[PDB]
Amino acid sequence: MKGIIFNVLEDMVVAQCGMSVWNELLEKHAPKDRVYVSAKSYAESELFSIVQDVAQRLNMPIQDVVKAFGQFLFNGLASRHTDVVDKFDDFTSLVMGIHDVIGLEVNKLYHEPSLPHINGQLLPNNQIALRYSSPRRLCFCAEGLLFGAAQHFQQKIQISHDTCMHTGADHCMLIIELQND
Ligand code: HEM
Repeated sequence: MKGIIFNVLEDMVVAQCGMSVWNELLEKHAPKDRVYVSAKSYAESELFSIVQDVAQRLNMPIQDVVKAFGQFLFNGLASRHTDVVDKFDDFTSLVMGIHDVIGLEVNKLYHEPSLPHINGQLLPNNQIALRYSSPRRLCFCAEGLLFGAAQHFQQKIQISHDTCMHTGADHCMLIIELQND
């Protein structure tokens, strides 16, 4: 438990460095007294430092770790909001439906303010254009999630994240393409 985001990640660390390290950087950073749930607040702001700590332990760049957590995050989630997934018959529908159906669905589950700005579209050459913009700059995760989704549905895609606010552009551009286009 403890934050759905931190929950899936907690498990991932239990597999890599183990629960012992998870508690070491957590108790050092996050509170040992305060306990959250897979439905309570989940300030990602703290995550960044967490994915960095563990990254220092795996001796991997923070960008490669966060990316991974994104993939894992889609997996475990498909278990939580599974009913919400069984609404989409394919990877594509999910990409053009993200904020729309999934977001809408989330709102029904809980109040919540507003989800990041996400816009998807379909292309003729079996491609899907996805636009992701958020001040959290968690874009790296975005890719991880998308890549994971496809895999779940036995699909092999490629995401070209050329435009990235990291530069200062209007937003992030994630071009997707289906294998054997
Ligand atoms: C491939 C599909 C999905 C994509 C591409 C996606 C992408 C993202 C991204 C990148 C963020 C914003 C992080 C940020 O701006 O800091 C996010 C947050 C979130 N997503 Fe998804 N998501 C997907 C599916 C879902 C699913 C499985 C659920 C619904 C059950 C969901 C639940 C959430 C929640 C609750 C947050 C946290 C919001 C917050 O803490 O501010 N997403 N997602």
